[PDB]
Amino acid sequence: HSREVDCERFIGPVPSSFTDPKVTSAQWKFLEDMADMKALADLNKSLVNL
Amino acid sequence: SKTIVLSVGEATRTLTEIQSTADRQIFEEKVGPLVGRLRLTASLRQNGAKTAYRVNLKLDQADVVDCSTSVCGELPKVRYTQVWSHDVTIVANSTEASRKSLYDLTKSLVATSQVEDLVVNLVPLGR
Amino acid sequence: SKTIVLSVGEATRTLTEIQSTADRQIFEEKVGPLVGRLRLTASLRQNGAKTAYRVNLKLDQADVVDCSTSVCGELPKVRYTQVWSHDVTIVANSTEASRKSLYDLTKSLVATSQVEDLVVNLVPLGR
Amino acid sequence: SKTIVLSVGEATRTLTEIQSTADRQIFEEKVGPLVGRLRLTASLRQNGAKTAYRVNLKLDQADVVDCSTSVCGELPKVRYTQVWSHDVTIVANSTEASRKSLYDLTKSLVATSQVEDLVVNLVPLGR
Amino acid sequence: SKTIVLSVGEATRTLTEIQSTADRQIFEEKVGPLVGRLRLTASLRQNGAKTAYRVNLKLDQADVVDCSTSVCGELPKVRYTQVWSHDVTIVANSTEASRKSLYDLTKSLVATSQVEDLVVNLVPLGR
Amino acid sequence: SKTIVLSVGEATRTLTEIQSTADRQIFEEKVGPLVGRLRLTASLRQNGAKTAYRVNLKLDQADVVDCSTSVCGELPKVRYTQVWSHDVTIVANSTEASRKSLYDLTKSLVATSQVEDLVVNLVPLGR
Amino acid sequence: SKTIVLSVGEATRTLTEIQSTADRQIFEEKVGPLVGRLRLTASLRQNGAKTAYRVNLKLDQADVVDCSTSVCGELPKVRYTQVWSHDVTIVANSTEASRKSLYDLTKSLVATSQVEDLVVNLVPLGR
Repeated sequence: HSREVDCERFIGPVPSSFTDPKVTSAQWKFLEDMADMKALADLNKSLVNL
Repeated sequence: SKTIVLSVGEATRTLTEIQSTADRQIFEEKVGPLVGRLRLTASLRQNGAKTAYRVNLKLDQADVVDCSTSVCGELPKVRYTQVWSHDVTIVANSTEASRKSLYDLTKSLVATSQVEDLVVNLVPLGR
Repeated sequence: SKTIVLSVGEATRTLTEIQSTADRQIFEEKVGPLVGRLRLTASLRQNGAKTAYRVNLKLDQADVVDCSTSVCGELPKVRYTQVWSHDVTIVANSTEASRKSLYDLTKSLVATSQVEDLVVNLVPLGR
Repeated sequence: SKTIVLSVGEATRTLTEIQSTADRQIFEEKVGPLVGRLRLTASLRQNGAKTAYRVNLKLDQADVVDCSTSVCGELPKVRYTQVWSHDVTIVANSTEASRKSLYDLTKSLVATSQVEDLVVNLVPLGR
Repeated sequence: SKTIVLSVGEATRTLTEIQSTADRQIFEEKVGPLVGRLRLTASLRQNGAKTAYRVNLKLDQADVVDCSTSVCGELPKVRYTQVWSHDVTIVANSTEASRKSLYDLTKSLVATSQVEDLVVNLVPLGR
Repeated sequence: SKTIVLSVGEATRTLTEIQSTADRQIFEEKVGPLVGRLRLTASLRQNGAKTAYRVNLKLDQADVVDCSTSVCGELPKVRYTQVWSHDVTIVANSTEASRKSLYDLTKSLVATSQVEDLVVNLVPLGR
Repeated sequence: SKTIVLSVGEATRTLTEIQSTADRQIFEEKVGPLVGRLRLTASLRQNGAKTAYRVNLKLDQADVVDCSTSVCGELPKVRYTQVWSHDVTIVANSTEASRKSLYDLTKSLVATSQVEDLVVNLVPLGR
């Protein structure tokens, strides 16, 4: 005998962790503060080429 | 020799004394590759006319890279080098309580979250 | 020829005489690839006006690498080379007891744990 | 200081550090007469462009003679001098297992009976 | 033409006469790529003043390599070359029994395990 | 010393090592008269710049005659001399499987009936 | 190695092989001081066009003196040197009975009392 396999079928289902993530308000505030600080820090470097 | 145990949170690192000398103490971390690892240089001396003292503490750690896992020939090569030196100028005739308070203040400033942010995000200290 | 059996602990290595000559004896280890293996050079001579003698013993071993297991074309290539030479200057009219004591002291210094640490951890000898 | 204990079989000899220096470590045996005794010179350095290293180990021992037991005047005078130097050229980026195997092979070659016969009876190594 | 069948143990190789000439017979193995394969050169002549004869037999085989399986462009390239020549100097007025005994001795020396070890492990013949 | 046993079919011949040297190994057969017997010369060397090697194997056997059985007076005198040299040029970094296949092919070509006919009947190889 | 036992009448002396080589065999007696002792040089070769052979046997023994028993400083110093060489020119195709008779005659001439008197009293041989 000689069997031919199609690897596009012999794989289990998709896990249940492929859902939308949950982000808290504290995490959002922390990330926004960090982003604002980094943005204000990047500005001070551009004026060096005055 | 002399062993120093450092707790990082989940693992314990061991530093071993290598170059035992009075004017220069060299501690080296023993984990795997000795080249490009964690090294510590300590020095103690005097100053002027036997007034105060001078203590120097430097900590270096150079990262290494290797391609023998995929590429078929590359020796472990160092990448960048980091230097973190210190300078302690404390007079002998001082105060034990003042020295303890200064050490506690330094420990608090090191353990605070502002210096960590200054190191990571490169944001100037000012919270 | 001339065979030398060396016990490493769990296996036995065999070195075979290759270049039989008075002023230069070359022993080579026979295990697999002859190129980049264990070689030993021995030499014996005199000095000055038939006073003392001179014995030289060198041991070399170069590591090899190969990529034919994964890469589809790479000949066995040597990497680094290690040289460990010696120098024996013992006069003829000496003392058998003194020579035996010196050999025992050398054997003890070789078998001690300080030289092993100096070789491995590259820590200067001083325990 | 730094003490080294060597076991000869029935007695224990003690070597003491005398000249503590990085580029030259001088150990001297303390038994009786300091002049004409057992001395050991150790040196460690680098090479080329921070590639490998170089270790040198020399062991000297000069015999002494005295006639004050019978003759009514003769200071302790040295007789012959023996020099046994070494040379270690091991690269940093090597292999711990290979270094351990090389050290074990060297220890076996030192502890074998062929080198002892070559030293004592001055017979060329070849059994 | 002229076909020669050689049994290796599990497969049979076929060599075909290519260059039919008296003073030089060239046999070439036909398997796949003709370049870098098995070739055999045979020659027969006389010597001096019609005393004895001279027979020469050489066998060459150069390995080939190719990268068209993975790399997208590399012609079959030869690597090393091996030369195994012979020399037969047998006089005409000899002895058939002596020639048969010599051929049997040569066959036994070829089929013995000592020459195989000398070829593989490169260990000098001496068991 | 070193003994080699060769089986001719009904009797066993013994060759003994006589001139033990690295660059020239001389084996002689011990049966009766030592002069005009079976001798074997083996040599092993390198080539160029440590690339490959060179092995030489020669086998000589000179027949002897004597008239002391009938004639009053005649010392054993040699008649003809046969020379069968070899030449092995195998590189170190090769292939064990390729070397084994080449040795098997050489053994088959030696044991075949074509070379025997070429030796005996002096007929050129071509069946 | 190779040991040779010689019986002098009341004690047995032991000579040990030192320098094992084909063209030069050096045997040295092991009793005490190796310098200035009993040595024996043996050599075997051929001659002309593979006609006869040449054997050389030399026996040397230099006496030593020492003053450390009374004088307070004198190393063992050699005095005179004696050389007794030989020369054997025996052809291969000879006679076993003739060789045995010649050896017996030489042994008788050595064991006779005339050569002993010639050696001791320096009186010319003629009794």
